[PDB]
Amino acid sequence: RLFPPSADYPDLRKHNNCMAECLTPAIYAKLRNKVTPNGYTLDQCIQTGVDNPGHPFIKTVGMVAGDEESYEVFADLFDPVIKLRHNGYDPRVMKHTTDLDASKITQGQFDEHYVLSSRVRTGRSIRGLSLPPACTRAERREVENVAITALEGLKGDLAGRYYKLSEMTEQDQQRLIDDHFLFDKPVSPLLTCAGMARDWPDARGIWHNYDKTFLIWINEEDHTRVISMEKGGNMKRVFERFCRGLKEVERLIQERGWEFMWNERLGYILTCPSNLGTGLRAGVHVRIPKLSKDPRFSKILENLRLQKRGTGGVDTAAVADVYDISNIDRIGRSEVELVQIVIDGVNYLVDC
Ligand SMILES: Nc1ncnc2c1ncn2[C@@H]1O[C@H](COP(=O)(O)OP(=O)(O)O)[C@@H](O)[C@H]1O
Repeated sequence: RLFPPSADYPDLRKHNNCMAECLTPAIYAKLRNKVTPNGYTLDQCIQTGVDNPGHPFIKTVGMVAGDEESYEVFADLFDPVIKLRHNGYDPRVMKHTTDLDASKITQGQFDEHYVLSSRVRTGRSIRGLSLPPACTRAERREVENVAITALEGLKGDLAGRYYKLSEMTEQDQQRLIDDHFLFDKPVSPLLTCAGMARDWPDARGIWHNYDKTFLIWINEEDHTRVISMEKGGNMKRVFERFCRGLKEVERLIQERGWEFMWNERLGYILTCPSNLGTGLRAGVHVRIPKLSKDPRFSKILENLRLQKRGTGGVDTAAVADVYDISNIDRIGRSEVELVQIVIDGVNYLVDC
C-alpha cells in the first residue's frame, strides 16, 4: 500500500456499531497490510461499519468476513467484536457446543390467540469457497451447484424444487416476499456496502418443499440459510423438522466431499459475526398490543436475551402491533438451549 497504515485510519466519530467501538489505531496499523489467501483485506471487512454509522431498528456489527480465513487473519478485530456482540463469549478462551437433538424440546406449543407464526433459521457455509462479500461470479455459481445437487437427495415431506431468481417473474418474487417465504432484494446499505448485492440475482434462488415449511435460501446473505416455519405456534414440531432437515442436508453435502465452515471456537462460520456459533434465530410473530406500548419493554427484552424486529423483518417497522420476537444470542449456547430460551422467553411475553 502507498501510504503509512495510519494515513488510512477511518473516521468513526458518531458510529454506533461493534466494529467502531473495538477498532484502535494499533489494531488498524497491525492489520491494514495483512491479506487472506484469496486476497480479502481489512478495509473490505470493515467497509460496511465505516459507511453505516447506525441503523434505524437494531445494533449492527459493522464488519463481515470475506472467507473462512478472515476470522483467523483479522482475529485481533473479530475477537473483541465477537465478545461485544455476543454478551461476553470470547473465542480466544471459550469453545462452542453444537446440539441439534430435537427430542430435548419435549413441550413446545404457544397460545395461538397472540402468536401468529413460528420460524427457526440458521446458515451454513461451504468450505473452500469465498463468502458473499468476496465471492466471484464463478464461486457463487459453484455454491449454487453444490447446494442444488445435494437438495435433490431430500425425500418425503422434505422433497422440494429449486427456483432460480433469474427465472422467477417479479410477480412470483413479490408474492413469496409478502408471504414471508423469500428474501427481499438486497437494497439495505449494510448489505450493499459489504459487497453482498454484486451480480444480483445471478446464482441466487430459493429451494422449498410443497407446504413451504422447509425452505433454503441460496447465495443471498450466506451460502445457505436453512429455514423451518409454519402458521401457528408449535415450536416443538418446527424444530424437529429443522433438526431433521438440517442433518440430512449436511449428510447429502458431505456425500460429495464438501465440508461446512466450522471450528471449535466459532462454531459454524458465516458472513456476519452476529450469526456465528449456531447461526440460529428461533422466533415468532406475536400480537402484543399492551406489552409493546409500555416504556419498560426494551429492558424486559435485553434481560430475557430477546431481540425486537418489524413484521417484515430486520429492515422494517411493526404493523398492527405484530412484533417479530426471537433469541438475541447465537454462540455460547447450543441450538437446543436457544430454542428453550425462546419457548420460555415468549411465554413471559404472552403473560406480560
Ligand atoms: N417468526 C416468523 N414468522 C414468519 N415470518 C418471519 C418470521 N421471522 C422472520 N420472518 C420473515 O423472514 C424474512 C426475513 O426477515 P429477517 O428479519 O431478515 O429474518 P432472518 O435474518 O432470520 O432471515 C421476512 O420476510 C420476515 O417477515
